[PDB]
Amino acid sequence: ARVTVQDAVEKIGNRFDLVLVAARRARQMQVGGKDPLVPEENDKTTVIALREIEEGLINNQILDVRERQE
Amino acid sequence: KAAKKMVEREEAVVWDILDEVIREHPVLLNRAPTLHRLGIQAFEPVLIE
Amino acid sequence: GSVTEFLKPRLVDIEQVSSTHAKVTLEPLERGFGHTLGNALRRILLSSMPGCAVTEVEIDGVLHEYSTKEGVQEDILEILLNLKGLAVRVQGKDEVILTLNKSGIGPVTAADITHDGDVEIVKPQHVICHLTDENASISMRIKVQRGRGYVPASTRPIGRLLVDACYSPVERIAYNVEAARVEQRTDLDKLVIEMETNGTIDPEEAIRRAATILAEQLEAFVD
Amino acid sequence: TEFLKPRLVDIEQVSSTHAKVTLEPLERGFGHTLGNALRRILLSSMPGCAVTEVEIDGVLHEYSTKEGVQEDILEILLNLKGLAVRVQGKDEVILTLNKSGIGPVTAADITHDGDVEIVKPQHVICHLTDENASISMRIKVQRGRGYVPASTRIHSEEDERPIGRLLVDACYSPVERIAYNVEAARVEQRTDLDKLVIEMETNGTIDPEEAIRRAATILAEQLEAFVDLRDV
Amino acid sequence: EIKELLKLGDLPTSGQIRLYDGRTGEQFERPVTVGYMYMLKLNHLVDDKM
Amino acid sequence: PANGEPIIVPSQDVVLGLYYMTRDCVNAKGEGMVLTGPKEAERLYRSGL
Amino acid sequence: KPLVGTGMERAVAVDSGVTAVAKRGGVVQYVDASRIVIKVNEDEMYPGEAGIDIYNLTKYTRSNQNTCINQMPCVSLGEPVERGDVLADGPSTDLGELAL
Repeated sequence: ARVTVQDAVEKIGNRFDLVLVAARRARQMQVGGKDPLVPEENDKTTVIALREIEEGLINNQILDVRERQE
Repeated sequence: KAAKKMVEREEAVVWDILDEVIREHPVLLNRAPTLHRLGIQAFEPVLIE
Repeated sequence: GSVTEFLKPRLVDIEQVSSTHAKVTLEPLERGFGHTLGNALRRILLSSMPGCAVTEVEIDGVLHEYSTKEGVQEDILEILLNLKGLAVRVQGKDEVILTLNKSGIGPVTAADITHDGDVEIVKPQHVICHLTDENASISMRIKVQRGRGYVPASTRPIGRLLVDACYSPVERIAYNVEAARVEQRTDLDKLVIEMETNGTIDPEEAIRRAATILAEQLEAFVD
Repeated sequence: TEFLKPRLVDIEQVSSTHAKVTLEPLERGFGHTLGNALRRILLSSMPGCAVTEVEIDGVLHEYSTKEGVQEDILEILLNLKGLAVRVQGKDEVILTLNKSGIGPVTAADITHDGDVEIVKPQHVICHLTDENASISMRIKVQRGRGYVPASTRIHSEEDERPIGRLLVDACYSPVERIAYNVEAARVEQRTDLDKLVIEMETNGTIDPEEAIRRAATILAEQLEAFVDLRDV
Repeated sequence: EIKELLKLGDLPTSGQIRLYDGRTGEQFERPVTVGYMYMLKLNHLVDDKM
Repeated sequence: PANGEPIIVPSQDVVLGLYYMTRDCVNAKGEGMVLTGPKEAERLYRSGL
Repeated sequence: KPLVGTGMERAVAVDSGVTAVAKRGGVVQYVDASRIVIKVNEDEMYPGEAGIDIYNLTKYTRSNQNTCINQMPCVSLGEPVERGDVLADGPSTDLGELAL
């Protein structure tokens, strides 16, 4: 359950890198290759990804780092 | 085809599936004269009879 | 189905906010019964619930309602106000007079009340009035009585000053009827009671007492 | 420390369909609590016995007419929808209304049955306007609750193969209007006690005592959930 | 004349009676208007649109 | 988007409710007593005192 | 009914074709939800024919807006009726008064 994304835009600026980063993270989570980090609590991949971004465990830099590790 | 027939007959199991889908899936409400950008806003649906 | 069986709350989940709050949601209930239950229980809790509270006071140095006490920067109205919010519970004893003979510097906490066996203060750290670093002293006698609801002073020699006693343990009842769902039926109502208490009794026990009172009232009629 | 318990004192019946009770010893305020709760319960949930189905001899649907009657089949079904009847031993029964000859066809003309009883026989269903004309219909009454519309009743079709069967909208709700009053009862050794006076207008099926007992029973039984919340 | 016809019965002359809230069970403050208004049913039905 | 003012202004019925509810009558029931906070005020209001 | 009309509702119903109206006064001889038979008064009848007026009502036929126009009788058996009086209330009419 989520309401707003104000903390998300505070964490990731431009409110557009937020959408793209959340989209890519949700895409990895959705196709059955990867697994989530924040404990899922009945939400969907989109809101879970936004939860991750808002809490501060993922961004474009961290996403690219985890990608280049693989 | 079986899924299509089950939905068409509107079985009682489909409702739980729909309530699972609706949970986090915004829908864009939009009035006819959308003069300005606040005439298309995305809400979260709540099933109503 | 027959015309005798009605939907009953099969999922109820109380959530208490860490001291005395409680959000009780009991759903599903048949159409339009949430309002009935909420109204009856809220009115019982807010109008008729046995309890005890401070009714009147007698101050040795103060006799007129609007008076100034030498040393306590807070006014008499403030003292009666703080006493109004004091939360107390009493055993089988119905009436008891406490005294608060205190002198010093720090705040006049409720814990300074003379100890008794039949009287228990759920908030000893409650503030009654402040004091200054002076020989000024505070000496008063409060009267605690057992009642049923709320009775302001306007409803009702010494001379003593009166206080609006609040015997009802509850402090805020606001139910909400939210639309619920069960199978294809979706007009069912779901009750969301919200309660706060003064600490004498937990909200769940308050709801139990309210239900007991109402059911006892609906005893002769039921078959 | 405890409140007096209310007990019925009179069932004063100004008319057959109009009644007044008097839950009496009521204590402080409850008057309004019990009055509102009982009014809401009575208007919502009561066992009614309104007509459900009708099968007319030579009618294929509820939008045509029948020769010899000055009312459409739709008007006949509307009139029957308000029929007030009381069934005792069964939750669903079938009646049989046969008539031949000019004049009104009152509910009195329904075939008599041992358990069923028509509350107001004057109730007019249709009017024959031809000497060599007759009406022969089978009424299917059943006991339900609330208000179930005809379209939603037919969901699985319950094997409704016959086309001569017409479904009317069920209206299982004997009470038509309920209003409560609160007045200071003059008991001797007490300051002021409230007395509740519930005035109800049924359609004749339910006796007032039974209705009030039913409402009190439902409110008390449903309140058992709160008597022990028991955490989750 | 409306006042005269209202008073011919026993309804209040002002035209506003005191309504009790259906759910709460407690009186509405400031007595409220009630009367028999003639209402149509325009043919912009919902199931023609949805 | 056009001006820095909100667009969620309570419009026509909520506003009347608040206006009627945030007002003063020179002499109404129970004028001039002292309360122990908003909770006491609500409790007094519901009971009609 | 219009419980508060404007006194100008009978004309709308009568003058528009739907409401139907007795062409000649007389006494009702047979009323059925499909047809009405009126026995014209001897004074209103021509010498040649022995006229009885048969009004065939319309029962649930579709109108151009898909609403259902339906004419029911509003005169009981054996009731007098005069010239230009309402016999069969049309759609959205009540005893000859427009009821929208």
